[PDB]
Amino acid sequence: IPAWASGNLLTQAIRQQYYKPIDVDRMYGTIDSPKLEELFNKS
Amino acid sequence: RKFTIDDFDIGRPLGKGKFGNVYLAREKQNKFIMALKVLFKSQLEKEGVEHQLRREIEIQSHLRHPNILRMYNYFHDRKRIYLMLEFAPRGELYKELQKHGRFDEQRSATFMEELADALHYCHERKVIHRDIKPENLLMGYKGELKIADFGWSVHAPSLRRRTMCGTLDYLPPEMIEGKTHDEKVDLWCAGVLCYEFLVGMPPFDSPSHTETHRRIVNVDLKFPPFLSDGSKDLISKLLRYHPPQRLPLKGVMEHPWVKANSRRVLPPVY
Repeated sequence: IPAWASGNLLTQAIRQQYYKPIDVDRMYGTIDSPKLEELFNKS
Repeated sequence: RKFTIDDFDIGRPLGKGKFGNVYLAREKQNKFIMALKVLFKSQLEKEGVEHQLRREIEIQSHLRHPNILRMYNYFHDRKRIYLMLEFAPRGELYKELQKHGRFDEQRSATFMEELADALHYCHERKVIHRDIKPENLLMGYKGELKIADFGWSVHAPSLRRRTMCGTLDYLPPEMIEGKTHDEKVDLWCAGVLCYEFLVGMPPFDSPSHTETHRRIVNVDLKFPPFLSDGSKDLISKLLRYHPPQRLPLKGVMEHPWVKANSRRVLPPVY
């Protein structure tokens, strides 16, 4: 298990994220998504 | 313009599912921690659940509420579909309830206010959840409720529904009786949930499925002695045989017992 994903390094990271949320709507809600129609077809 | 598995550092598995696993992951560009649910395309197809999954994704990906687990985006490769989900640091609510046996009034009231607020956001969009129970809820950094699973959910713009769905102990009378149902089924499940939070067992628990159905349709509610009058008042108002008589979600949020006991905190927003 990577260091960042356990114990204290993880806890600290989680806390930081709660108090300093990123603009997810833009950061991920602005990125293209495959059409749901295409999900089971060629990638 | 879109995501691939190489865009994340996989940390460790969080859940073991039967269509795939969920992993704690970090998106590299932003070092943002989230959960990645991985589903196998051939298993989904073989099981015939493609349209079901499509519907779940369509619903969850368009909901934005602090007490509904967010689905940030999704992508797929040759063999897998990846759902990018909000990570709920405190995990499964059912594990917490099992560990404590039952929740105190503050905890329960707080969860009820959050549940009612999220369900109201859904109903305002004509989405009915239909499977509210502890197992479908996760908890945030400050313990905030997060509706996590929408497996039985439906967008029902008009037409009342006919499907029996949900979970035995939580089924409303109308589903058991074969009537059509509407969004008010979530009000009933919210009442069963409140009772189970405070008591640790659902109200109509019985040795057999026909005895449970019988207790539900007769609304055979027996409150244990330790419950407060306020909590029984709220539960009684939600567990009404007639759907139209059930306490509305705004009524749950405004209920004196919820106001007096809830310690709900809204998470910081960007």
